[PDB]
Amino acid sequence: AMEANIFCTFDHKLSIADVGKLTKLVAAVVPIPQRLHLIKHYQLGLHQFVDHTRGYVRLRGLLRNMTLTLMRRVEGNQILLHVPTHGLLYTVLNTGPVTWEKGDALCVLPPLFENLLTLGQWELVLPWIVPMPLALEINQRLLIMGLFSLDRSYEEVKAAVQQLQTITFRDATFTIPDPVIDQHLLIDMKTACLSMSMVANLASELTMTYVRKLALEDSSMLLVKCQELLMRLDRERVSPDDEIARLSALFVMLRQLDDLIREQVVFTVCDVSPDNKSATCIFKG
Amino acid sequence: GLFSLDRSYEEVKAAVQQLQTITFRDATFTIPDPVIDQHLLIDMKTACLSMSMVANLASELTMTYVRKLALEDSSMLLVKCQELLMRLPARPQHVSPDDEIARLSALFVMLRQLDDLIREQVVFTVCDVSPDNKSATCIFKG
Amino acid sequence: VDRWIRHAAGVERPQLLDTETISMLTFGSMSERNAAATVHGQKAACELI
Amino acid sequence: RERSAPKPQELLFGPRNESGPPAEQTWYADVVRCVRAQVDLGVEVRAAR
Amino acid sequence: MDARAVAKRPRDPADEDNELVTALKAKREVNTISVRYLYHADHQALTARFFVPEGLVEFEAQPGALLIRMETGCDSPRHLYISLYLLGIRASNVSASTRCLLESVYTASAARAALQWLDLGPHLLHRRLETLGCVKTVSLGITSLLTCVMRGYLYNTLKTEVFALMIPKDMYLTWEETRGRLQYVYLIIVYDYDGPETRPGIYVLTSSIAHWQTLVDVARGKFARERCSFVNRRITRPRQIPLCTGVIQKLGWCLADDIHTSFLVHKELKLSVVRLDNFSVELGDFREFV
Amino acid sequence: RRGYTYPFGDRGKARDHLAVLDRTEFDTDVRHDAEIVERALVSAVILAKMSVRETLVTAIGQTEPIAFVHLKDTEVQRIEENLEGVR
Amino acid sequence: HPGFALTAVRTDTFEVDMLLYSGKSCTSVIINNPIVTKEERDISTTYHV
Repeated sequence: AMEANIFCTFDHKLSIADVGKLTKLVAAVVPIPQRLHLIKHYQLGLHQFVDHTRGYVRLRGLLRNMTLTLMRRVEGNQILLHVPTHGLLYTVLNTGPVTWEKGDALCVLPPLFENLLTLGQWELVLPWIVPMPLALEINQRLLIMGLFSLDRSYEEVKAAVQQLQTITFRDATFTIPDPVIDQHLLIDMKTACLSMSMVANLASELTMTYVRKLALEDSSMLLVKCQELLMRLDRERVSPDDEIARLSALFVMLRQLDDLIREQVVFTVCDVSPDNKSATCIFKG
Repeated sequence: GLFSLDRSYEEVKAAVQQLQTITFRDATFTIPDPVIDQHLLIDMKTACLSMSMVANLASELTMTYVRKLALEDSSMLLVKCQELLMRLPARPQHVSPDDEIARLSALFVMLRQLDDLIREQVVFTVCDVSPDNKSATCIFKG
Repeated sequence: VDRWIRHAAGVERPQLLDTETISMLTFGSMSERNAAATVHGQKAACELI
Repeated sequence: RERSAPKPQELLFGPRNESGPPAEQTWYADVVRCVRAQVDLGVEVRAAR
Repeated sequence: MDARAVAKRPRDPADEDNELVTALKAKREVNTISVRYLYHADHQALTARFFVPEGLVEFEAQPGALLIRMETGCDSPRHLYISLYLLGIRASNVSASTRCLLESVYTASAARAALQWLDLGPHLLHRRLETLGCVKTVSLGITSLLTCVMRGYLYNTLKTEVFALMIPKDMYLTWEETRGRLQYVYLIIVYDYDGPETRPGIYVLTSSIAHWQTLVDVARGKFARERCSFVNRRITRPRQIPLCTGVIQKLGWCLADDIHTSFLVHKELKLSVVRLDNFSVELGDFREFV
Repeated sequence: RRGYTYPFGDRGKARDHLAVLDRTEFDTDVRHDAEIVERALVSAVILAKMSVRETLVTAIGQTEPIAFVHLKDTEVQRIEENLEGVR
Repeated sequence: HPGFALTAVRTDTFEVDMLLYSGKSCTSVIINNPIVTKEERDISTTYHV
């Protein structure tokens, strides 16, 4: 009896070298846009989304929605993909740039940097599998690096940017690409930075009005401390429709950041080979 | 809940009238009995605390990004964005990537605290639909 | 004095992090590298009394 | 009170850490009340920070 | 596909003969190895094997110990595997007498190294810890081997005995008078921001609440003083950028009637514990709250 | 304190010069001031040159000359005039 | 000559072949049939005998 699997057919002629290349990846995580029984090879990987005017954060948002699946068997005329289920253990390949340890929690990221299966115009772009603290560090460093975009003229800013790019994890050192290209920032990262700054600016002025009203009632002596902190901050430096608009804008700009703000674990590892390229881990979704 | 504080009673009624109605995905819904009480009060307190901490933590770079961007960019998004703000060459007065990293790290925790009170736990994730919208197949979680 | 003595004896000055110090104190480390070539066996190191 | 900070060796090996003074002290006090003249001499009290 | 194929109920995993028996029957060849029954073939729990030095294995000889992975900040061991009991030393929640007892128990170089590494760095405690699960085996030696489950019940080879989860009594926490029938158990680390340095509190909470927001509201009610301390440090001590007042991690579920009080014996010393008889592990990640 | 936070490309030699700077103090021997000052000044100039990442001397048996970094020329000559007046 | 002498000690390791004698039925061994324990992973399963 078989297990349930998803069939993928390549709409391109394959040489023996190509299929020999595919069977090397017999445990890699392949993202798929929809849970569908039969698919064409164009749907594999991230190549379908690649764009010139968009960058990392939009790819992160799209990867949030895609379905993760593991390549299970390679044959002529077709590929077998297995979609994992919550609570079971599976074998995955360490295609990322960093070695793993037992007990690590892994999360999936768009690739930052050998090429695989260059067909006529399509490439098998697999994502990065990375331990969670490294992903948090990468997200924060990239967001800050985009925040310095307007100040790039000065040498001090350039030195800070170069320091931000170079990141070291266990036994591995690598540099992440600068989200500024041709002295300009892509629209998605621009929206992210603008949202962060807008949330900060709006909160700064909105907070005091409600804090001073609510702290008088406070039975937990904490809101008075918040008021005092705001007063110190201020000393270091309206129609109801406008107030409603500002509150709604604060909350809508808050929602824009949830892709950057939080991330979810997909695998937790408990086995590693000396061959460490592969590991066995349980799936969480 | 937040607007109800210190606002006049009649304009509170008007705001509740305009806010309670929602248009989503080409349909109109209205919230029944939007009472303000202790249950909303605790959420208001946590929101105020989180906003205070966000305002305290945010670096000067974060605050000044929007102001600096408007000097050389121009878009509908930006002009609609800057209408909400209070109306007021150079180099950054202080550059310190380590401080920026730590500050952003704490600010993420505070933003999560603020986000949680409007977030609702996902119970189902759907990938199918009956073309009459009456039924769908979903994955259960939570 | 430390610099002069270390130069005379032919020894490099140690540098270690506190975490590395703790690990070395507890578990030990193989801090001495192998020679370029060995025609004889292991170093039967002599300890002086 | 004035001994130097322990090195990693003594923390890892050998005896326990030398205990400091207890946090709660014993004091004696004289209490003088004015509204009806009354002075209580030599009362024992416990003081903590 | 046909009607009889659809009607056919699925094969019983227990009435089909396994692969090795299939091959031996196919060739009709005998083998010395007993093959008819495969052990652990029907264990639904997921387990892993961990190596740990002799000094660290104490109170984890008995099954049911919670196993944590700690970061050393070094490349030579990189990670160490420690129990909740060892964290009992550092926690302010534990009483003086119990602290003295289980400090006298862990008088080994490896345990002291773990404590020095824990206190050495500038990070908060929870950033240095990763939870693995509960242990149920021991093979003693200069290097000991522990097998730990990370999803499932605790039981031996034939399921002839189910193991409990042991929590030291000072770390046990309840917030309801009458227990709900189903109980979820959480791990809490809470930081007190006094003058010199942060003193962490460590708890294991048993609660009927599964919703995150309600649980965090109850926790914020119970830990008001630490939140006040967090804000006070934020005011008095700028350029110190603290994060979090506490973290909450979910690990497991058990029935209220399974909860009992008991003691543990090691080198004729008695430690008192709370005992979750039919505990099954289900790990989450650390979620932080303010 | 300001040199600690600068994003230097090579933190090692920067930390060495920071150490020699922060160790400096005067021992109230009226004759010892000049050499202490010279040591502090050469370390500080090395740090400033690295920050602007202008080239710096490396020949053995030789040390970085003491001079102002990127200072306005007129202010430089005014400072020289003041120092001559002191002399 | 400095005013002191020193005695050196070193240990050498030789590789040798051992010879063993034991009497008839000097000990009895008690065994059972080998047992198979199954450990399952997605790509491959391992059986412990």
